[PDB]
Order: sequence, then C-alpha cells, then structure tokens
Amino acid sequence: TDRPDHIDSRVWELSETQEDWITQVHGHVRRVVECWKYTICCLISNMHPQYDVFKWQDRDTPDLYDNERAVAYKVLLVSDLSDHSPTSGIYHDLAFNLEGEAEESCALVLRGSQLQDIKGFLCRALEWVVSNNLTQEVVETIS
Amino acid sequence: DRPDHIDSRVWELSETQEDWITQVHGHVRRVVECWKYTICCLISNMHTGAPQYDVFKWQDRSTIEWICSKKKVQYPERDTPDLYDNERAVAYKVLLVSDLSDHSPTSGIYHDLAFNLEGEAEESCALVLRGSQLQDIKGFLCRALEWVVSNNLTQEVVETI
Repeated sequence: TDRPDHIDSRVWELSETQEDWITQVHGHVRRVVECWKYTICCLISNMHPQYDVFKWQDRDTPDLYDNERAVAYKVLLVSDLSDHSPTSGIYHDLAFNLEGEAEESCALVLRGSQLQDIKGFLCRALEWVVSNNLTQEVVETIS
Repeated sequence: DRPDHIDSRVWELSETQEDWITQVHGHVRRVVECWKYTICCLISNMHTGAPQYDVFKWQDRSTIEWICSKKKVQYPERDTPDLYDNERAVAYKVLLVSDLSDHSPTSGIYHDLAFNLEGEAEESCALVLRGSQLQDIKGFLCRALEWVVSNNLTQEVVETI
C-alpha cells in the first residue's frame, strides 16, 4: 500500500484527507480508484479554460463543469458499457471501461485528444493493477 | 404491478416521489407522471456535442439547487421545471392535456410542452421540438394509449387531466 508510479504526486497528496481511507474496505485501492477519476478530470480540463474541476476543491458536487456550454459532468468507471442508464438528469455521466473505452454518450461529448489521453492513462493503471492482481478488489469497488 | 410500456427504472424512481396509495386514481396518476418523465428522457437524447437538455424532474433537491446557482437561475421548490435547454437558457414543463386547441401557458417562469393522449403536440410545443423527438413521443404514447384502452381506463385518465 504505497502511492503508485502512475499517480501524480499532487493528486495523491490531495487525496489523503478527502476520505478516511484506513476505515474503509479496500481503503488503499478506493483511494487509488478515486485518484484515477481525478486524473481523468484533469486530462479533460486541458482544453481552453473550457472545464473547471470541482472534485476535491477546498456537499453534493459534480466532478467538472463546462464553462462555455454550461453543463455539469460526473466521471464514472463501469465494467459493462452496453448496460448503462444515466445516474442523474443533471450531472451527466462520462463513463469509461478499465480498458479505456468510453460509452456512446461519452464519445459524443469528448474530443479524440481527451479520449486518447485517458485510454493511455487507464491501461498504464490497469497494468499496475494486474502487476499486483488487484482485479476483484477493483471490480468490487465499481459495484 | 408496473405496465410493460413503462421502463423498470422509471417505475422504481416513481415509487417514492409521492404518496400514491393515499390518492384515489393513485395508480393511474403514478402512470401519468411516469409518462411525463419518460418524455423528458426521450427529449434529452439530443446534443449541441454536449448535452442539450438537463432533466430536473424527480432529481435530488440539492443537485437542482447546485446547477441553478451556477446558471444564475431560480425556481420555487413548489414550481420547478421538468427540463432545461442548455442551448437557449430556457426551461420547460411536460404537461398532458386533453384540449390542445386553445391552450394557455401555465406559468411565466417556464414554458409548457403540452401533449395529447393520442400523442399530438400543442402548437407551441411543436415549434420547439424536432421531428425526431415527436415521433419517439407519439410512438410511446400509442403504446401507452393501448394499455389504457386494454384495461378500460379511458375515463379515469381523462378525469385526472
């Protein structure tokens, strides 16, 4: 249970007090998964700023917001893409595979530039998972 | 208990939204609200490619409040619109009405999207929605009208409008 290579220094340091990790089941992993999601949020908000990131700012909050088009989004991780019904009418879902693939609604909104970063970021994290065979602890966390 | 033309998820979302058992026509009213909600979903599948509409109906209260702050917009908790067009910065309410002909707006803080039992759209609702969206609505309300006629529920439904 150490900060992985693929996670950013700032991300990990910011994540520490955002949720009380020791108390939870798969607490180190749950932190890492949430760190994937924040990383995704940052990757997406490198358009110009088009997106503001609300996750882990300084209670019922979205993960980012499009300043131009005035739309809120929530980043999700899913195991089955086809089986997906919106969780919210207001915070629109941006769902992805562990492999990196994005859902129909997700690919209509995001630019290739942002997807290719995320798929790059996700396989590198999936590699880290598979290195320590943490597959079921991650798949459970997605339920 | 649910009609097959209503989706399972919509049905289970409606469960807690109002105290149906206490009402006369309570089951029929639940179904009518599901129609309105189902219609909100059928409208919001469009995109500019960012989502065109946000749906407020049957959402958590604190989320409705959060976005209206960001969009510098304000509706009473009693009268909250069903969806919001992110393109035009204008809000709507899905109404079901028997008489479309001489329809008068319900509000001045949002607009009405009025529909028939046959699925026909009110003049002003027709102006707003694309043909793509009306086919889907009228097709859904045909399947809804079938269920109504199959269970001889036509009077109850007309009365509760």
